[PDB]
Amino acid sequence: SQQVDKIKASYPLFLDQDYKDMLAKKRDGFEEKYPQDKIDEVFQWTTTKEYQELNFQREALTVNPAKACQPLGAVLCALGFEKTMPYVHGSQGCVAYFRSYFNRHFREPVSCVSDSMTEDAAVFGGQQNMKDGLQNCKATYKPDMIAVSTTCMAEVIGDDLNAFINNSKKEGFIPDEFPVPFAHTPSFVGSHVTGWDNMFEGIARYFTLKSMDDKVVGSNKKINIVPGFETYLGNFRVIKRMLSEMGVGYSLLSDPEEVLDTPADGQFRMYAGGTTQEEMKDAPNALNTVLLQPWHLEKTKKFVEGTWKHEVPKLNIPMGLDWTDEFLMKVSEISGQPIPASLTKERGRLVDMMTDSHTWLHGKRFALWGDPDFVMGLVKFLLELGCEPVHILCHNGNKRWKKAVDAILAASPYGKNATVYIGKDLWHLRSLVFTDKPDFMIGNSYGKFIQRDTLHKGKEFEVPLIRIGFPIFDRHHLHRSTTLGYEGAMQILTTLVNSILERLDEETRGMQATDYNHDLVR
Amino acid sequence: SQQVDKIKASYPLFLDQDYKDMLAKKRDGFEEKYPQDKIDEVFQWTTTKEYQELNFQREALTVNPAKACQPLGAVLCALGFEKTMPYVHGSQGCVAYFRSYFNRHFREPVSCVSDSMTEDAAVFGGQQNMKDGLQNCKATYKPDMIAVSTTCMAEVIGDDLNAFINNSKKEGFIPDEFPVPFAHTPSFVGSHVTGWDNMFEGIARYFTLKSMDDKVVGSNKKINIVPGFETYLGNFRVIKRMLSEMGVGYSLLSDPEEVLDTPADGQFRMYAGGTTQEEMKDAPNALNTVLLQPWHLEKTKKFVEGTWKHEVPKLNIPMGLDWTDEFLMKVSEISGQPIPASLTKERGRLVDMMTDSHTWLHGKRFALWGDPDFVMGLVKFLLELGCEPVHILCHNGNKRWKKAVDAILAASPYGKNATVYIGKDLWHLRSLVFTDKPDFMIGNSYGKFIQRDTLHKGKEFEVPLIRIGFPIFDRHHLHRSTTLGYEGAMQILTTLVNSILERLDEETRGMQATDYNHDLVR
Amino acid sequence: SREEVESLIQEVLEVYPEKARKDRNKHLAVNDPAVTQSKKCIISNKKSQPGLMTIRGCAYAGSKGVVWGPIKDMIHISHGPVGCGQYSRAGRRNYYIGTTGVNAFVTMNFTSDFQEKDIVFGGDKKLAKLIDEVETLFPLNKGISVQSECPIGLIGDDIESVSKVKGAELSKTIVPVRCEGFRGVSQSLGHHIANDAVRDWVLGKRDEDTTFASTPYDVAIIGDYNIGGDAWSSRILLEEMGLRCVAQWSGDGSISEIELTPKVKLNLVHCYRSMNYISRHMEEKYGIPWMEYNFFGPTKTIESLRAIAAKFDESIQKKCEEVIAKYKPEWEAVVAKYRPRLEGKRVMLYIGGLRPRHVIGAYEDLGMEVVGTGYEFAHNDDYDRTMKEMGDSTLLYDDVTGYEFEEFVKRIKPDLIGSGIKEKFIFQKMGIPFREMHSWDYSGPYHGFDGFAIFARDMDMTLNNPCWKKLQAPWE
Amino acid sequence: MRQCAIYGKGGIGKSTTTQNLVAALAEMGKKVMIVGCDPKADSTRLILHSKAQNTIMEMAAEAGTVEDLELEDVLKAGYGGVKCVESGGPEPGVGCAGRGVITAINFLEEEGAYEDDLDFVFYDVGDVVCGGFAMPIRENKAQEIYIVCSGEMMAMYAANNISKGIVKYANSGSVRLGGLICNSRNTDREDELIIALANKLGTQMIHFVPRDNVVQRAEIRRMTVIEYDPKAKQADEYRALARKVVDNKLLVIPNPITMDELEELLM
Ligand SMILES: Nc1ncnc2c1ncn2[C@@H]1O[C@H](COP(=O)(O)OP(=O)(O)OP(=O)(O)O)[C@@H](O)[C@H]1O
Ligand code: CFM
Ligand code: CLF
Ligand code: SF4
Ligand SMILES: [Ca+2]
Ligand SMILES: [Ca+2]
Ligand SMILES: [Mg+2]
Repeated sequence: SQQVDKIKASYPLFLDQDYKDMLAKKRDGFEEKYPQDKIDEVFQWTTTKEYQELNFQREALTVNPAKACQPLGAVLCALGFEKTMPYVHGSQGCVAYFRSYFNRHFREPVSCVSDSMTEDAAVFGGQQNMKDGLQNCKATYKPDMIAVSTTCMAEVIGDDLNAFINNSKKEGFIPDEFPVPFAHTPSFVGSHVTGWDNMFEGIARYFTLKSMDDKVVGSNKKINIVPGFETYLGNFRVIKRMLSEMGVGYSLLSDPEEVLDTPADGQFRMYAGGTTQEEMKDAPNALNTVLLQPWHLEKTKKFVEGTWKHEVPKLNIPMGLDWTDEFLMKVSEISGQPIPASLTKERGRLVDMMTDSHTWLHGKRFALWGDPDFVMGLVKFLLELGCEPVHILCHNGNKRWKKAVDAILAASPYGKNATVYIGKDLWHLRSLVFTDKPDFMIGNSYGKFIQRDTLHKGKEFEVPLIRIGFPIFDRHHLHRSTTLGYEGAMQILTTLVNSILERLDEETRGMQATDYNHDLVR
Repeated sequence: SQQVDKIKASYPLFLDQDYKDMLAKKRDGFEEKYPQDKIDEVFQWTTTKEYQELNFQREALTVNPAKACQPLGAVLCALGFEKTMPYVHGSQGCVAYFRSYFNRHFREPVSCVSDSMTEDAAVFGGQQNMKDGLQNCKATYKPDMIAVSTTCMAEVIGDDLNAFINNSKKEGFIPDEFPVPFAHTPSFVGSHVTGWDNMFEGIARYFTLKSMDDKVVGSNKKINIVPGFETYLGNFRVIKRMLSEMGVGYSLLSDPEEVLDTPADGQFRMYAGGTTQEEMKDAPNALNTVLLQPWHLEKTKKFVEGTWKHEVPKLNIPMGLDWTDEFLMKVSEISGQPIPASLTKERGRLVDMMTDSHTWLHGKRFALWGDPDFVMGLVKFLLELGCEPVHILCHNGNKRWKKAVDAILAASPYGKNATVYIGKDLWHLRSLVFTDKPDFMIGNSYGKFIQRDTLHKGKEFEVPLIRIGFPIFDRHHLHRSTTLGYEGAMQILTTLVNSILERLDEETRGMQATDYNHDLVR
Repeated sequence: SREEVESLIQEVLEVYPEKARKDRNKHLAVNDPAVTQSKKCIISNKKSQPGLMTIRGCAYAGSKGVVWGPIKDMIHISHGPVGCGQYSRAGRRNYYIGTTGVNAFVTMNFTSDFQEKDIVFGGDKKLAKLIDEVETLFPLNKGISVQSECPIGLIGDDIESVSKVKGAELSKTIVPVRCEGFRGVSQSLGHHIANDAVRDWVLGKRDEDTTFASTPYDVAIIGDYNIGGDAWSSRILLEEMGLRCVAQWSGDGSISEIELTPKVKLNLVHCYRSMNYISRHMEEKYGIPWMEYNFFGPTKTIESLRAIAAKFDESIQKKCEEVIAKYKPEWEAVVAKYRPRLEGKRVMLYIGGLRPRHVIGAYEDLGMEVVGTGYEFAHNDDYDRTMKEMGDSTLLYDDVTGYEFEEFVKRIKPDLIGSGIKEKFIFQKMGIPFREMHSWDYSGPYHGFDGFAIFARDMDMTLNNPCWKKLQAPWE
Repeated sequence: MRQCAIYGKGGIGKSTTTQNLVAALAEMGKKVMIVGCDPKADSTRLILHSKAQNTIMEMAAEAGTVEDLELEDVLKAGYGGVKCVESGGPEPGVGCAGRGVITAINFLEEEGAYEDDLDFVFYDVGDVVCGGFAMPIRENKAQEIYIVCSGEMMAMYAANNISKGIVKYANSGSVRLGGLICNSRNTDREDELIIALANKLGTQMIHFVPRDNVVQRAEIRRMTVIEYDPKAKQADEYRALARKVVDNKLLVIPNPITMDELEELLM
């Protein structure tokens, strides 16, 4: 029942004895459910080392990924270029998912469209939807640019996007000069991060391949900045702020920041900010191109170094302390501008928080996961703070990557007790945290369940989940923080020391039991 | 016992059965402790409505304040003026506490000195120590200025700081031109916030009173900004950023920011940043002075309006959404500069987070406390978000204040279920969260115990503590965040929605019990 | 409000190049409370025009999304690449009871993770090893539904055969469900494909088994996915009316519960578009009458509470009334509290194939008048049930597109609007109160009596929340 | 470096006619490569000497992923320094061959199989069934297409049918039908009849290839006619086809004809 002035929702309502009764009668009645005994048993089982080997001997089934397909990573890339339209060649449900997904994370408008390829499409190929779709979309939402993407649907049938696009042009559906970059984005290959590469590079070329002859290396004396798949706006902003406060000329190729954060003031804005084509067009003239996350921008580098002839820096993702000074130092080597006293202070302010927080963080064993650049980044900074990165999982990582990381771990004494994991899904990490238990986990909302499962075993075995990465659906407005450079590192640190401090407060908040260690100050 | 590779500290160690045994023998053996029965009883008692009336009928004993003395608020004011020395006339242990305290919060160095007034001081007054002390300190730590304060000891014995200072000058201990402002700071009167007024105004005079004859109102066309007792550096920075990005001239009179955040890079800095005397000297030539927290800067206003002849604005602390547009609008009214499109965006971005997070925050009943401006601020913004500010306590508040807050509550319907409390200490609020239970508390680390006490009663009665204010000892680096204006409001909000979301995730993570409402996305 | 919608429509549809122009102009028409078919007034269930910002899903969203996913004691394998699965892990809020990972596997996501090679060489060979790896890593799994994606439909794999072999081998039911994205216009085919998929591998198994006792009251709730608990919020009333709730299709469902539907005396169907197909085979093959009901708000639930009653004996009927009397004071109380706030306030909706017509009654009771609706995958028979539930000038859309919807919203100027996540934000930026309808915006049950309570409260916290008045900055 | 894709109705003579054309082209001292874009995997069997070597897709299967393969593993030199690679594929009635063609081509290009060596690159394309088997003719793949045909009503329907599909990639791209290559099945008036179709098409009949059983002697012996019997009659013929291709400058946009005009020709 429900009483007016104290309305019980999802949680208190089914707890009421009246409802519990119901569910019991349903369960004992028509569910033919196993007895808790064996349920507890099978659980008790999965949480063991015996189950783990079984688990890992796995080769065809996958339970709970840490990855997504390429089309999703393409769409985010496109959102970055000013007034462009994420256009996905193929089915419409995907675009419906790609959208719904990016919504729950950023909690703002996600525009994207699709040629809706029906059954006939697979059979006859998809020429008219591409032809019309380019027209309809371009006519309805009035983009300045449309960047074509594709689902498995188009990949298998092997629709030539290129040809398909050009016919539509010649056939008279869209102004021949209308920018319409493309890339084949095989959802069944690589991952979402890969899409971003293919999608980006596609555009890097559309504006430069033909006009390569008249561009000089370092004509505008600026520094190109290639993001890659990045979902924390705080990071886009922070990287722009530093270069900017350095008096460094730069050009951020693919910048989501305005569009994924259009103010709620009464006017809806399908587009905002973004990288100008004229800007992407003029890219070659820069001094050099920088790739923030190079481990999923491997095809970009091939182009930039190859067609633009840029002497691309061997830099790591700007995370933690060291990698950041290295990032700035190199920018300093290139733009010509000094590392501002401003930035140097910031650095020292970060090292201050480290010396100041070092006690609590020292020795904390973690399990963590995410994209190849992120994890390689996070892990690093974890060694800097002096934590043991026990279990490091990266579902979309590769061999050359894994090795690179191991080595980063071979360097510090805090890392020699950690193992890397690639091509292994979440369900594997569920085991890792049971057989060799962490302190905490550092991942997305999906790690909410590995957390729960550890608690069912025992409060003493529960592994709290610190949410850094993507997605993050069970929390609000985290997408606005930063994980790159000094700024974003001030936060990572606080998030943990206070993540630890909180647990200690909970483990010790028992009256006349654990409260003696309830220090007022820590 | 302790095993080398798994050293158990304070909390795990005494949990060991070997230690539990010990404590039991101590207890049953020489403590002559009451039987848990009556202990549980007396507790059960205190947690009642019967005990509450008894509690509130209280009129001589005080249990766990929400204020500090004046000298502490003076010292912080001083830290603000460039190269000055918080100088406290009186006992030496006072400053030893003033320091230790400001450490635990900011967790950086806190320099302050004292004329160690020994017993003889009380008996013969305190002339030499003031004389010498001014010399020694000025000679050792080499200030540019020393702002004298006073512990209980000088107040009663009524040492005239003024005279005492001038003798030392004439008597030749310190350069007659050496800046040495002063202010009697009766710890037994008002509160710490009050000290900040007396201390500030003191200085506002030292550099103006005599020179009033040649200054013109609005000669430099700038806007004075008097912060008041503020301990979140993020707030000093954010207020400077806005005016600054408006192209508005200003002068932050009393600016701790650099000094309370000196980079650890190998060089210790007793001083940094701060407001220049030449700046404080020129103050009157501004267009107008703004007081960010009028409720403890009442003596400043009297001076500024009186001596400087400034038409001081009737603004409230810039907190939440409405009180910020009002702050900016008025600044726009004065400076001449318009509200930048930049700031307007920011605003809309905040309203976006509100519409986006409104569901979770709607209706959440809170209990809160802090300084008069803070609470008046926070409360306000809580109504904006649509939460019921049930119990509002302010230990150092007054009548004119209380009834200004009530009225702010009379306006919104979400405020018709809340009561104000002034001159009431924490131990009173321990009762209020028991008789009429919140959702959460919003205060300092001292509210860590009201939290614990609610849990001992029942997990379903526990009131989680959200730490906003001062002190904050059980956590690290929060001092860097912001609570003023849009920026600092983006945070307040996230900190609650996610404070709520977290609890819902804890209340609901019981497998096959409450985990059904464990939505992946919220 | 007469020939304006027409001046509205023909203006919104003005921008559409003639290929799409003729088409869309037929998906949105003015509602005459009187027609009983739309072959004359409006058209639904046709192909979507390219690059137009549709919200429509695919056949998969129908099979792994709405129908199968919801079976807690089974493990639904998202056969195909690694994107579909992950995107819908815990997307739908169909609640359930159990030990996830051990006994239940719904908030979980199993995928065959197709790689480059799997596509080239095709892969039932992988699907099989994968159907094994479950039986061994998840013993309490009580059957396996293999939801196909697009690749499988092109490559041409016999996921139908393997499921017979592995399963005939592992002595466990395995449903070779075909839900290829490239199939059908909307998600609709997914349902029809699911329904049938069920009468074939699951439903027809307990046929020569009579160790069960049909009571003149036994029934099953079909088409209540239990979003938020709506299935429990309704299974409570029926049972409190004396009927015996035996099954529940998709929503804390049991594979066995689905297998006992053939033995019941009546099939109660809330969601017509999803299980309408099956309910007919349910009645031809087995001969079990079914009916449509509506548990949104007082007047609807109250009403329905009696319709299901009359299909039985007077006995249950007097008992029914007792239930209605019981909640009468509670729901009356709600209205007295909230109708005052919602009165007059108009609302605009957009959903799938049920709520568009089924929530209006819940509104009537609160005094919010609905001035616009639409479906994304319903058919004429679904609109056949709408025209009546609506007013006269009312504008209706079917697979409405960004431009189409957004301009109506901009013009009709609603106080409150209800649609999905993809849309939740577009209007929350135009300062128009938005309340998710699909996921109930993560809010409590709306079906039944207890549900109505939360609903009447959820429209109030959003619609009248303080946020809205703070949109345009003072200086402007 | 030119890239020509050779098409046709299977079972008319794509592989021999190509492997013999490049054998000849090798003879002329050219740097040539043969990409085998066919599931059968016999596009190189005559230049390398065996049933077939390790193909891309088959090979990439062993390494788990194609990105794990190395050009070194699929690319093998053969006769006259001719490089060869196979696309690979599944077996009759399973998987997707049209994909392999894509996967294999993307791989070669991706791994820079093109960048530093060749004069000619020949894609031996199987059945033009779907999207994938058109891969050899997009931008940056092949610019010249040489459809192979005969004097059979169905051999031409195909020559016609194929070129039709080409206009799709020819209009939007730069790929062009260079000409038809006739392997006389020794049908009557087969000679000019083809020349007829090459005209109603808008191309030329590059050259006419005899029916000389020296091709089976070479085929069954695991080698090309040019290495088998250098002076044999059809050894030179295949040399002529090579010389004509090298010097060919005629590349047009096909003009399909209709069944009616088609059967008219024969009739
Ligand atoms: N010059 C020729 N005269 C007569 N028959 C020939 C000649 N050249 C090849 N053949 C015969 O053609 C048959 C197939 O030849 P080839 O290998 O060219 O096949 P194909 O159709 O191109 O292969 P695929 O279509 O499978 O790629 C063999 O039986 C072969 O003996
Ligand atoms: S949009 Fe129901 S025909 Fe289907 S997921 Fe929702 S209005 Fe669906 S009632 Fe239903 S439980 Fe749903 S809300 Fe028929 S199941 S394809 Mo999106
Ligand atoms: S209709 Fe292939 S991996 Fe899955 S989201 Fe696609 S790009 Fe990515 Fe429906 S069955 Fe699935 S969501 Fe067919 S493919 Fe879309
Ligand atoms: S016809 Fe082509 S794209 Fe289709 S399954 Fe066969 S090889 Fe693949
Ligand atoms: Ca938003
Ligand atoms: Ca510090
Ligand atoms: Mg061949």
